[PDB]
Amino acid sequence: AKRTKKVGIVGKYGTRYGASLRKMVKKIEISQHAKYTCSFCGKTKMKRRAVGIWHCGSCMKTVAGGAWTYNTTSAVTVKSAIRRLKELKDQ
Amino acid sequence: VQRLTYRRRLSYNTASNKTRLSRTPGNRIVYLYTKKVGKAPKSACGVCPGRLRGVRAVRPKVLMRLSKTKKHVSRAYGGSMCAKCVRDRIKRAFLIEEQKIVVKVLKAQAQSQK
Amino acid sequence: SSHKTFRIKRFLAKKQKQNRPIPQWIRMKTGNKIRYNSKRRHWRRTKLGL
Amino acid sequence: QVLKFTLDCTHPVEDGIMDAANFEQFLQERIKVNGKAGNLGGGVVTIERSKSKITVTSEVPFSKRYLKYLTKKYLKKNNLRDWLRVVANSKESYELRYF
Amino acid sequence: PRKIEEIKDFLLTARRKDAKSVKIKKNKDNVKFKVRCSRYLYTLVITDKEKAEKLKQSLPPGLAVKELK
RNA sequence: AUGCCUGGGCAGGGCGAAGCCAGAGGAAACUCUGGUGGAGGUCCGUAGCGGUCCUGACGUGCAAAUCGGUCGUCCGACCUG
RNA sequence: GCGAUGGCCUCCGUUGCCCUCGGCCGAUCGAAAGGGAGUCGGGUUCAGAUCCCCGAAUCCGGAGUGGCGGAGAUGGGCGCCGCGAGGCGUCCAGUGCGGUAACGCGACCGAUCCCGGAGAAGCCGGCGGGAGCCCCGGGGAGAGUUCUCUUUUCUUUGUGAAGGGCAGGGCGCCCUGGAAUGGGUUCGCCCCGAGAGAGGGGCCCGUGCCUUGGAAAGCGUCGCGGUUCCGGCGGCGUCCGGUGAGCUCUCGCUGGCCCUUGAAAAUCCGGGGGAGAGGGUGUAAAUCUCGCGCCGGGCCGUACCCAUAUCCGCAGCAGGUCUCCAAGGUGAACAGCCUCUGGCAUGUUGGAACAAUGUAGGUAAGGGAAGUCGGCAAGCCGGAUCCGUAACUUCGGGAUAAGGAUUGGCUCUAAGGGCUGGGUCGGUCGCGGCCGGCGCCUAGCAGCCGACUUAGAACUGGUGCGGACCAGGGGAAUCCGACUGU
Ligand SMILES: [Zn+2]
Ligand SMILES: [Zn+2]
Repeated sequence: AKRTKKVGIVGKYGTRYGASLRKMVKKIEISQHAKYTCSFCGKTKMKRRAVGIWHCGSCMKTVAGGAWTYNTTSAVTVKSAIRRLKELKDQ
Repeated sequence: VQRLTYRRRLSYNTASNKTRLSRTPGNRIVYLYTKKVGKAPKSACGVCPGRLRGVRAVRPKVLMRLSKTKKHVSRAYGGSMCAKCVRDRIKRAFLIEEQKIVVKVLKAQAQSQK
Repeated sequence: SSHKTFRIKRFLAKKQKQNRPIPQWIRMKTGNKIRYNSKRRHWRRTKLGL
Repeated sequence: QVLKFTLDCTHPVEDGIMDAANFEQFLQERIKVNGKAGNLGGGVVTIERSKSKITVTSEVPFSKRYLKYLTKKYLKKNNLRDWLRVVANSKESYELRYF
Repeated sequence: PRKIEEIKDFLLTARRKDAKSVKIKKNKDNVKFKVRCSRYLYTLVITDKEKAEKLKQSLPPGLAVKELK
C-alpha cells in the first residue's frame, strides 16, 4: 500500500476495463506471474512459460499444469482419486 | 562526412543485406558485407541451455571446410554431448545394469525357493 | 528494369531496331507510295504496353 | 630539446624589396611566448641574422607555423603579399619565393 | 600471404619448381624478400643489411630477382 | 475488401503500475517516509497513416476530388512492399 | 556369385543376369527483400566496370596412373658378431599422442543402420564491448583576414579480403576447498551445501591493435622532363594524446508481454556401433586431407531515370509510387531556423506602374460577441524552474486542473570524479631485482588528468529577457457513446 491502495498489479490498466473486471483479473495476474517452488530442486524458479506449461529455471524441468496456477485444485483432487483407485485395484 | 551507398542491388536492409564500415588504403569508408554469426552445436541431451565448447561456431557449410579436430573434441560423444551429461549417462547405465543384475539374482533365488 | 529476361530483352531489341526511319533511296523507286515511316515509336508516348 | 627554425629569404632582399634587419626587428617585437609578446618571454628564444637567413632557436616547445604566420603578417603589413609566398623548403626551414 | 621466420625455410620455398619472380624491397631497415608462388606470396623480413646482401647471392637458377624501386 | 506466407519501419518528452532496497513506528498484524524499476491496446508530440473545421483556395483547376492553416493517432485492433 | 568385351585381357573400368539391401510421403512449379559455399584494394572509359588491367585471395568439382612431403612409422624381447657407435637371424605389438579435469596437438581406417546439431526464428526495455562520425589539446602541409587584434581560422593528416599473434568481451566450463556473523553482486536483477566468495586453469567471438599483404600503390604539398603525344620523374609529410545518458551500425548479457509462443525445406556436420581392409617387421589399406602442386566452373541481367522532366495518371500534371547513407550551431529532440559537402535557377515566359475587386499575411484609439443560427474566423495561454491544485471517482485518475513568482548579460562561490605514488632501513646482485624486521596512510594524504551539470551571491542594461523558432485558452453543466479502434 506504499503507492497504490487496492489495485497493485492492475494499476497498469488505469481507469479502463471496469473496477470489478480489474479486481477479478488481479488474482490471475498475480498468480501467473508469481514464481513457485519447484518440487524437484526446492528453488523458487517455477515460471509460467506459456498457457498451462511451467518451466524450472534450474532443474530445466517442464511441467504441464494449470493455465494461471502451477497446480489446480481439480488436478489435486483427480490425482488423489486416481491414487486411491489404483491402491484399491492393486491391493 | 562521407556518405556511402550499397555496393549491391539489394537496397532493402534484410538479414542477407547486413553491412559494416571499413576503411581502405584509398582513405574512403566503404561497406563490407559480413557473414551471419554462426552458433556452436547444442548438447544432444536437450536439458543444458549452454552450447558445446571446443568447437568453432561457424556456418554449417563452412563446417565442411573446417578440419576434423575443429568440429569435435577427443572424448566419448565428443562435440555432440556435454561432459556432464556424458558422465551422468555412464553412471546411470552402470547403476541400471547393476540393479538389473540384482533383480535377476533375486528372481532366480525366488524360483529356487519355490 | 535492369533485371529483364532474355525474351523481354530480345523483344525490346527488335522493337528498337524497327524504330529507325526509311532510307532516302526508297522514295526513288518507280512504284513508291511511301513518304515516311508512320510506325516510329517514341519512348515518351505510346508506351508499348508490355 | 633545441628547436631551430630558419626563415631564409635568399632573394627578396637581393632584388631590394624587403630588409632583413627590419624583418628581424619585427620578429623580435612580435614573437609571443606564453601570451607575452615583449622581451621574447625572457631568455628562452633567440634570433640570429645572416643578412639572408633568420634563425629562431627555442628551448620550450615552439610551433614552426607560428613563424609562417608572423612572416605572412609582416608581408601584409609591408604590402608584400602580392608577389611573395612562404614555402616550406624543408623541415625546420622556410623560404620566400615569387609567383 | 605468409611470413617466414627462417631463412632456410625461405630458401626451401624459393627452390620450388612452381616458384617464380622473387622481388627484393629495401625498406630502410625493414628489407624484405617476396617470392611469388602458385597459391601464396611468401615474405621474409631481414633486419640486418649485410645478411640481406648475402642472401641476394643465394638464388640458385638465375630467377627474376630484379629489385623493387 | 478480407485471410495467409515472407521482409521493412515507427525522434524527443510527461504520468511512474508490479518487483526490490534503506530508515522510522509496532507486542503482532503490518503500516508510513525516501529511493530504485519502467508496465500501459497510457498522454504531448516528429516521420508515417487518415482527413474534423475554415463548409478557406481552386472549382472549362495543378488535379475526372488537388493545395494552405488548423486537425485524430503515432508500441498496437499500427503502417507498408 | 556367374557370364563378356575393352584397354602392357597382370590390373582396372563397363554393361548383362542372379543373390542381397532399402520406409518414406509424393511428379512438378512456387521468393532477383526468406535459406543459399566462396572477391577485396588500387587504376581505368566521352559513356561499363566487387565484371576490364595490376596486385593479393578464396569456394566447389576433378585428380585413374595418384605429382611430392608428412601422419598409420619404424619399438620391445631373445641369440650372435663387433672395445665402442653399430650390423645380422628369430618372436611379436603397433587404425596416433598429451592434460585430474574442462579440453588440446597439422592428420590420426571405416559401411548398411540409428541419434543429434546448424540451417531455424516474436515484440519491447536496460546495460556493457567494438567500429563509423562528431568534440577538444597539440605537431606538420596547403591557405582566407591582417585599416586593429588574433602562436590565426578553413581542408587534409590511411590501409582491404584472406592468415598468424595479442588486447577486449561472454561462458548455464573444469580443478583445490566448504560457507550463518550469511556472503557475492547489478542501473535493475540475480546466485549459492544440487557447492557461494578466494586462487589456478579451459572454451567461443575476437568485425579491434601488431604483423604478411604494404608502401611498390593512394592522398596533401614543392620542383622538373615533354612545341606536342605523354597514365612520367623526384624531394618531404601521411604525427602524438583525452574525452562524452553524444548520433548510427553491430555483438553480448539481462529482464518484461502473450487465452499472440513468433516458419518450412535444400544443404552441411557431429556422435553410438564395428559389418568389413591392410602388411606382416618394412612395407601396406586409409587418410570427414595436414602442408603443398595441376585443370575447370557452362547459361541469362549488368547502360540510364528511380521522380516537382526518363514510372502510372491523355502531358515535362502542386497527385500517387517500396528502401539504404544522415555533418556543424541553437536547441529535450530525426521539431523549426541558420551554416559545411553536394544540387539548382524559383519550378509551361519577361518588362512597366501599384486603380478597383480579389487570394495569402498583418496592424488598429474606446467598448469587448452588442455581429451571426451558432465565438465561424481570428485572437488569448503556450517552454522550463519553483509553489499550489477543487468537485467527483471505478481510488487508477481528473492534472500541465484552476491560480501565482522567475527567466537576459557579465563576474564569482559551493557541490557532484578518475589514474598514479609509501613495502622508505639494512644486506645482496645487475636506477632495476631478491630477503629480513620494520611505517602498515587501515581518520588518508601527495601529484597528474578529465565530461557536463545543479544551487547560491553581487553588479548591470530605458521592466527587457522560453526577446527569432518551437510552443495547451480555461471553468461550471446537460444529452449520447464506456474507453482504444473502424
Ligand atoms: Zn527445479
Ligand atoms: Zn547436458
